[PDB]
Amino acid sequence: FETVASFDFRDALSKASTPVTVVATNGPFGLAGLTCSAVCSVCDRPPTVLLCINRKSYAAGIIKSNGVLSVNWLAAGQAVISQTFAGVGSVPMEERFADKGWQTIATGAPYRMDAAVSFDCTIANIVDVGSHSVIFAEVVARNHAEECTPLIYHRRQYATTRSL
Amino acid sequence: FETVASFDFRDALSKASTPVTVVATNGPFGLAGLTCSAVCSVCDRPPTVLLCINRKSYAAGIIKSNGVLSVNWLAAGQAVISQTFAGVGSVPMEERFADKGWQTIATGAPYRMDAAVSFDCTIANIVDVGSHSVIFAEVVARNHAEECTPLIYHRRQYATTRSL
Ligand SMILES: Cc1cc2nc3c(=O)[nH]c(=O)nc-3n(C[C@H](O)[C@@H](O)[C@@H](O)COP(=O)(O)OP(=O)(O)OC[C@H]3O[C@@H](n4cnc5c(N)ncnc54)[C@H](O)[C@@H]3O)c2cc1C
Ligand SMILES: Cc1cc2nc3c(=O)[nH]c(=O)nc-3n(C[C@H](O)[C@H](O)[C@H](O)COP(=O)(O)OP(=O)(O)OC[C@@H]3O[C@H](n4cnc5c(N)ncnc54)[C@H](O)[C@@H]3O)c2cc1C
Ligand SMILES: NC(=O)c1ccc[n+]([C@@H]2O[C@H](COP(=O)([O-])OP(=O)(O)OC[C@H]3O[C@@H](n4cnc5c(N)ncnc54)[C@H](O)[C@@H]3O)[C@@H](O)[C@@H]2O)c1
Ligand SMILES: NC(=O)c1ccc[n+]([C@H]2O[C@H](COP(=O)([O-])OP(=O)(O)OC[C@H]3O[C@@H](n4cnc5c(N)ncnc54)[C@H](O)[C@@H]3O)[C@@H](O)C2O)c1
Repeated sequence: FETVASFDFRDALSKASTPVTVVATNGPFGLAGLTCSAVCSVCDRPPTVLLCINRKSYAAGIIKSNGVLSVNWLAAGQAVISQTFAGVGSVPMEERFADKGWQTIATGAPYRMDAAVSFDCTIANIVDVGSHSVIFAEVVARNHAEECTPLIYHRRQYATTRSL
Repeated sequence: FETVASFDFRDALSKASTPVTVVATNGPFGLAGLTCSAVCSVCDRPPTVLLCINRKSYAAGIIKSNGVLSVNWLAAGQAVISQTFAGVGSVPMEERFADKGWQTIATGAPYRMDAAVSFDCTIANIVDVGSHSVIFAEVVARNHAEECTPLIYHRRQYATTRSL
């Protein structure tokens, strides 16, 4: 079989819906983070998530060298955080974390305490596939947030959820 | 660092949102499918997605031996399909594909033609983590899909999107 055109793969996926997260890290290689929707739960023992991130991202090599990361699922009111971490405004990495709502829990990675969900993690496995590194991380702590109406991304813009 | 309790991990994840897909297959080993939310896009060259499925399931066994599969991102009106393929109502595996919206495209896997996105795929690699196989699949065809607001899962209920 021949694979579909890269153009067709991306266009088709624009019609899917995803949550929006920020993946962040800190440690001796410095502070970095980026907006990521290619994230999912893998297994619950040991508890493990994965995230796929373009090796061309400035955050990629810093995350992999720090060895720890957080995954922060954003709430519907947090689209400006998603924009910041996607490179809009070109905010310097460190500056992205200036707001007091970013703290640490266990690893030293920045955790967004009012995200719908925030997992603090250590990297367990990295598999490089095409342009991206698929990073498997084990979850060592989490936040305890009240508001969790989701920020969603769909056909190239933000959305949230509705009943039905 | 100690990893969080399994119960605590599933708990937090209920507060995150996901898309809802059906993963299906057919071939020399038979017809099978199940509902899968742990799916994501990996890279666009070669166009590759991944999905995480428990190795204990009837469907996992057949998918892996057929070597081909489709991933079908469901639309907002299709919660009944998601329920069927999660085992709600105990519909026998092979009776699950009655509906005519299921057609063949390239590999012989059944593709849901009215799904928001339907990818027909060949398995490229499998990474085992805990109880799950993370299956990497290369996309060799797609449904050229009519417009569709997607099915989302959040807080143990189905939902769809709206605007901010
Ligand atoms: C909804 C959504 C979902 C997304 N999902 C994903 C995904 O799952 N995976 C993925 O890989 N991408 C994803 N992206 C893309 C991603 O967020 C970013 O890589 C992309 O947005 C590009 O980032 P950037 O413009 O910050 O460029 P980058 O070049 O990666 O980073 C720029 C930043 O690095 C910093 N920096 C760069 N160079 C230097 C230097 N020489 N010295 C000091 N600091 C420097 C700076 O402080 C600057 O602001 C997603 C984007 C959106 C909007
Ligand atoms: C919205 C939604 C999203 C879903 N997403 C996924 C997904 O991304 N991936 C996926 O694999 N399933 C997913 N499921 C589950 C899937 O659809 C089926 O429901 C699967 O065949 C479960 O059927 P069953 O519960 O009757 O298990 P069974 O009929 O009993 O099959 C065997 C059982 O699974 C077992 N088992 C279940 N969970 C674990 C575990 N975490 N570790 C070890 N053993 C386990 C046991 O080993 C036991 O024998 C999802 C379901 C819904 C409703
Ligand atoms: N990615 C998955 O394997 C997944 C996702 C949702 C539900 N299921 C399944 O749920 C069952 C029972 O009900 P429930 O309480 O989990 O619905 P639930 O929505 O209440 O459980 C919460 C969350 O756990 C996450 N997850 C990651 N690995 C998981 C795992 N091994 N088991 C359960 N969740 C996992 C999911 O994203 C899910 O939404 C199953 O027998 C089953 O196979 C599995
Ligand atoms: N997985 C990723 O790397 C990923 C995911 C989303 C967006 N992006 C990127 O998205 C931008 C805008 O995204 P968009 O949805 O608005 O429009 P888009 O038409 O460029 O992409 C549409 C969808 O295709 C998928 N996708 C796009 N590029 C991919 C890649 N290189 N590898 C794997 N999947 C990919 C994603 O699911 C994305 O949402 C960028 O400038 C950018 O680098 C990358």
